[PDB]
Amino acid sequence: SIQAEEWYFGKITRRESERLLLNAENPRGTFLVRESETTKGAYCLSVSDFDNAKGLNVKHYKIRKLDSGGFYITSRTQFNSLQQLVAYYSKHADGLCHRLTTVCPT
Ligand SMILES: *C(=O)c1ccccc1OP(=O)(O)OCC1CCCCC1
Repeated sequence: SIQAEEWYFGKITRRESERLLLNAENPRGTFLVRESETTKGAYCLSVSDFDNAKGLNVKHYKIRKLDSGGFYITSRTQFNSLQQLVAYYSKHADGLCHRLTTVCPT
């Protein structure tokens, strides 16, 4: 299901997510979800941002999944699925560097 998602890159490193997201063609909010390098059972949402200060850059947010079922970056805002979390952050920037816009091209 999660593996079925085109934005789910699975087991790729933080550096690789950065290589992919640092493409000059990527607008703010370009993103992907991957496994956390060191936190078992956790995912990482990698997102491109851009400003005149830093230019094109990348941020990483940890996504936790409870056995109790919920998915979240902040425990205050949980979802019944990773798909629903992605859909929510595609509408709300909240504390992220930018709302999610486009799936990172390979
Ligand atoms: C996502 O998993 C994440 C969130 C914030 C900052 C960095 C990451 O990417 P990661 O795969 O390097 O970090 C998750 C792992 C490795 C680094 C320390 C935290 C656990």
